[PDB]
Amino acid sequence: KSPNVLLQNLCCRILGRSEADVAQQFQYAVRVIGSNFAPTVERDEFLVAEKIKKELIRQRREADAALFSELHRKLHSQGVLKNKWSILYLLLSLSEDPRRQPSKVSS
Amino acid sequence: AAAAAANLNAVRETMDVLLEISRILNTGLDMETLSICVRLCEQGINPEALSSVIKELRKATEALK
Amino acid sequence: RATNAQFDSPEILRRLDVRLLEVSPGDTGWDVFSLDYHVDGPIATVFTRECMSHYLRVFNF
Amino acid sequence: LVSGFEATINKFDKNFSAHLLDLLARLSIYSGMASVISRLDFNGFYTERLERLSAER
Amino acid sequence: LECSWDELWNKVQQAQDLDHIIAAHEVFLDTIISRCLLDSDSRALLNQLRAVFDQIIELQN
Repeated sequence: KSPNVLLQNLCCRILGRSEADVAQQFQYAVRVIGSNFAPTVERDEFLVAEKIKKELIRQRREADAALFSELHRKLHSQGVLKNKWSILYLLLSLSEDPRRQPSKVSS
Repeated sequence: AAAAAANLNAVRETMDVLLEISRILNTGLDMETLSICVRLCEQGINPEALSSVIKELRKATEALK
Repeated sequence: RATNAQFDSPEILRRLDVRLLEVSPGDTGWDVFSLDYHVDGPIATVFTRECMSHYLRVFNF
Repeated sequence: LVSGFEATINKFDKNFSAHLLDLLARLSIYSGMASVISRLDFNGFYTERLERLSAER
Repeated sequence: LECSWDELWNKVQQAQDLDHIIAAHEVFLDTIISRCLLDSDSRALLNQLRAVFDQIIELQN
């Protein structure tokens, strides 16, 4: 799409407030994303993949540490992502710790 | 055509695999927010910035809303 | 130094060293504390990396 | 006086603390051998002024 | 950890090649990995023991 209408949807997804409600939040999002719209690191999806390994080693959910490789193979096989490194970097940065009692649907 | 339907099939596939990756790491994203971020990655975006934005807005909707 | 386990053979007192798993946003320090105890040379044929990984699971429990 | 005494001392103290932080920054990349760092601030001072200067990506 | 250690110790004391040390050490490992709660059929017991470990720290609060 086009980024200026697209960032507004991110302000509408996270906040419960519409775009006709608040305008400071959109300006803070434009403050960060505008002028930091270029990746300041170059892509290596391997390094971030081997830290999702170490997170599932950390949780002793190491049956799912081998499930993750099938999730990582698929992403390369479709190739409809501009960067397969970027979204992994996003999901690891937004991580938490759901330790104690696994659940997976695998596909 | 045919390759105009293959690309939509592939995006429905990749969003479902990325949803599994988002839920096993216990992130705040769901199927609707994840599509916004993938569309952002099509234009090219620094994810170091995007995650700090989302880290702020979730705290600015549990302190303002 | 505080314990009396400092009179041992110097090798085994060198072989242990603390091994981090990783850093995560939010985890108590106990789960991200594990000793390394790696050993190489001709001794490495008995005790490979694969041994220490299964031992990481047992040390963890 | 103040222009022949104090102001140069204040400038010198600033610059010396600055070079101290630069050397500790260039020594933090270098780690036994970490005891050069430990000896330099034995009491522990001029290593908790700020961790690193803040920025954002 | 004592009967498995006995099982290992007698097999290493009789070991007339390196392969006996290796092939005994792996069995000594593979009984500790199963008598401790570290399989995937015993996963429910681990989760329940986590619940025990949680009510412990609840009691302090």
